[PDB]
Amino acid sequence: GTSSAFTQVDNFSHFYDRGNHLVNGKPSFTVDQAADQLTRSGASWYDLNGDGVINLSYTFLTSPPPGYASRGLGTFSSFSGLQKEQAKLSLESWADVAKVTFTEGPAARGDDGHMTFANFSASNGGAAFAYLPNSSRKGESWYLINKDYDVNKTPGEGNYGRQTLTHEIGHTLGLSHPGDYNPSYRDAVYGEDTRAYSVMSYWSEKNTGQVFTKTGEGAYASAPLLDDIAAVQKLYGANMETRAGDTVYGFNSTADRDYYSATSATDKLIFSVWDGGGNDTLDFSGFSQNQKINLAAGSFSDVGGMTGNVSIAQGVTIENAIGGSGNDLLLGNAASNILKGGAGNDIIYGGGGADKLWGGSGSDTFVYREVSDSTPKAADTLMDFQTGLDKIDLTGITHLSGLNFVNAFTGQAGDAVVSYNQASNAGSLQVDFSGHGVADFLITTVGQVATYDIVA
Ligand SMILES: [Ca+2]
Ligand SMILES: [Ca+2]
Ligand SMILES: [Ca+2]
Ligand SMILES: [Ca+2]
Ligand SMILES: [Ca+2]
Ligand SMILES: [Ca+2]
Ligand SMILES: [Ca+2]
Ligand SMILES: [Ca+2]
Repeated sequence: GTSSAFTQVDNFSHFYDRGNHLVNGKPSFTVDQAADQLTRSGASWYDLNGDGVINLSYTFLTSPPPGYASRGLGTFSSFSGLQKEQAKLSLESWADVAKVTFTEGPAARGDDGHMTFANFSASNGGAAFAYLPNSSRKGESWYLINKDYDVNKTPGEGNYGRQTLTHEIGHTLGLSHPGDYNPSYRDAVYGEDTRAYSVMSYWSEKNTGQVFTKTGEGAYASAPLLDDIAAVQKLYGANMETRAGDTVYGFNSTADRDYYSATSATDKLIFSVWDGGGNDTLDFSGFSQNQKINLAAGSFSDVGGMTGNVSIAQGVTIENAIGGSGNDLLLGNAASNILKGGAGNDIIYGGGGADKLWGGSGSDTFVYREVSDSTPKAADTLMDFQTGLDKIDLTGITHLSGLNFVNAFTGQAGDAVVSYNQASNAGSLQVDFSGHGVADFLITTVGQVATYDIVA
């Protein structure tokens, strides 16, 4: 057995596991499998000029292109200023993650490729459509506007008009729909075909249990989500220059993207973090609901009252996380993390590396899963430890076998020594789990630690 605080971190660390099991009766695909599914056509742009990027131009067509009239698309019209502004934000969010660049202008000798954007009015065409880069209509995307369907007239961050642009641009870059697919989620090839994993899915995140809204519509990611990032980087390479300095996501954002910025306790965030380097933070300090924040690359978090709404892209290391006033779980990664629980009763898991952990006010618990979480050459520091209030939980290591508190190691497994260094106001807990007679585990505290602060 273990304590509940360990069970909670363990279950949350595994709650969104992918691969090797069944999800809704379907095979579960890992990010990499889903990225190959999204790229199964093998279509791509080519770096025709060898400059190292796919450099594409695009036009907002102002009149019907040749061939338009025989296509049965009904009345042509051009993008409005709002559609143009939103289209460029969607383009920017693909260019952020992969070595593709987009410059407005007509087709030209130095271009790798050219794209077009326009509206059509015949409902028969669906909400939007686009073509892949190996087609004769490569670059084209098309958007439905008519008396029955106005979603595309008003794209805005978080809404379906905005995701439709990001989705159709995804096709132009070479992305398929997660499946071949009237059609419903029941036709999906793998369980993670929903709008929690890819903007290329049509199926509500409610299929896979995430909660973004009360209805399972209409809050939508504006920018490429975890599987989209991996799929597009597989085709074109990762854009490592993006956000390569220290970056904060969430409240107090320095990411400079509308979909990464929270300003209000009521904001609905749906995003996957792509970040190229530096010492970075997820700052979720502005919310009051209970949160679960996971800093593992590829993992999901339940943010701001929602679940499964924030993730970190494969290949990204995010160092720090700040919770809000709710009762939170904060899980670190293999790097040295700063984890800050804030108000409420929080459970912090540092994982690998020397972490600096802040419980904030309330009764906070610091959770340990492996001896390697906090070792004498790389020990956590519990920066605001409150003796008789906070808990150090070792139960995921001891499985409830307990510790024997001693003044020095005796060669028995489970011997532990807690000391307080008056000179530096530094507590320490050293534990010899193996029983070799020397500490194999060490946590330092700011303030004292007592035997009754330790759960084992
Ligand atoms: Ca090029
Ligand atoms: Ca960064
Ligand atoms: Ca980083
Ligand atoms: Ca908190
Ligand atoms: Ca860590
Ligand atoms: Ca706290
Ligand atoms: Ca505390
Ligand atoms: Ca650690």
